[PDB]
Amino acid sequence: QSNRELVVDFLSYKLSQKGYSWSQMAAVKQALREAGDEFELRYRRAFSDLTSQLHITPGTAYQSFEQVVNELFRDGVNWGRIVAFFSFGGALCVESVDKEMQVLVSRIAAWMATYLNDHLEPWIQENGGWDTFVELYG
Amino acid sequence: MSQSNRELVVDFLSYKLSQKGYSWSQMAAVKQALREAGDEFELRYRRAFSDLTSQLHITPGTAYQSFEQVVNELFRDGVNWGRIVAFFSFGGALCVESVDKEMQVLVSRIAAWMATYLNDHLEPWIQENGGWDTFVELYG
Ligand SMILES: CN(C)CC[C@H](CSc1ccccc1)Nc1ccc(S(=O)(=O)NC(=O)c2ccc(N3CCN(Cc4cccc(-c5ccccc5)c4)CC3)cc2)cc1[N+](=O)[O-]
Ligand SMILES: CN(C)CC[C@H](CSc1ccccc1)Nc1ccc(S(=O)(=O)NC(=O)c2ccc(N3CCN(Cc4cccc(-c5ccccc5)c4)CC3)cc2)cc1[N+](=O)[O-]
Ligand SMILES: [Cl-]
Repeated sequence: QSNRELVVDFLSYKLSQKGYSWSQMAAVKQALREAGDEFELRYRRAFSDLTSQLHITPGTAYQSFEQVVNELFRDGVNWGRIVAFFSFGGALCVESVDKEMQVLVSRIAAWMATYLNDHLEPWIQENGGWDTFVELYG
Repeated sequence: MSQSNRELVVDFLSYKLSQKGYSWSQMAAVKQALREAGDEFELRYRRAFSDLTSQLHITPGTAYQSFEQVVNELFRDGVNWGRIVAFFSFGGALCVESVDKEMQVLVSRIAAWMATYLNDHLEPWIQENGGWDTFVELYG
């Protein structure tokens, strides 16, 4: 419940500041958050290109999110392209709130979970899983 | 495994929104305001915080009664948001000390002590002072 989630969240944070972690799941979350910030800093110019090639409206269809993201994996999966996929989704959500349509955020989140579980999870499983991501780029 | 992936999506998106001054949900907004409050506390009161972190010696045997005895001291004169933040900072420093000393099992014990102390001793004041929602208003 509420108080428990607050405790876990705060402790995960304080631990992460010293390079430690609350749980394997927290370690994955924190590593992904961190890889995203670093991706966005290292590829700032390119980040812009990817995010200005999709305007989200309440009209845009999933199949169209899918074909943009497909362009990103035009070279097949690696961990960095997966991080880029998360950053792309994140930038979509931010633009949606900028444009006063935070109601789109939950749809984008569903789209991301769909793409992840359909296309990407089978690769992730084959490549050591998220725990392996943490070992490499955590 | 897709529940995991879903959780990951939400976590990442909550993070990116928070960086632009937005929030995934109210609970996410409290989470961020409390993290940031703890950072600012530890910065503004670093000397008292630092001394406290050099004075930490816990063992796998330490009991919840002892922890409750220590934070009772923090709250002797009353509860306020500030001391609640200090309580969280305290817990975090305990966990970091436990891991420093390779006592991983103490980490989940401490979490439960904190939740127990919050639910039992702090929740009434929190509810009577406007809920975490009011914390976010004041210090978010
Ligand atoms: C701990 N710290 C100090 C170090 C962390 C370290 C660096 S921080 C980072 C994070 C993510 C990616 C890259 C770097 N971490 C890291 C390092 C390496 C890998 S990795 O080796 O696995 N990957 C890459 O190095 C890599 C992956 C993707 C990259 N971009 C950059 C450009 N962007 C443009 C783009 C947009 C749209 C379409 C196309 C397109 C269309 C059609 C055809 C082709 C392309 C192209 C596409 C994706 C660029 C590099 C993965 C990770 N990591 O996961 O953390
Ligand atoms: C948004 N931004 C830009 C500004 C946010 C602003 C400042 S940032 C902050 C955060 C927390 C506390 C104080 C300041 N925010 C804020 C401001 C005011 C309040 S307030 O008016 O309500 N309160 C206090 O001002 C206040 C409360 C308690 C204070 N001290 C300092 C003395 N110190 C002794 C100590 C130190 C360390 C550990 C223990 C300890 C721990 C466990 C066991 C035994 C001992 C004991 C603990 C208690 C000191 C000040 C609460 C909050 N706020 O919630 O954010
Ligand atoms: Cl103690």
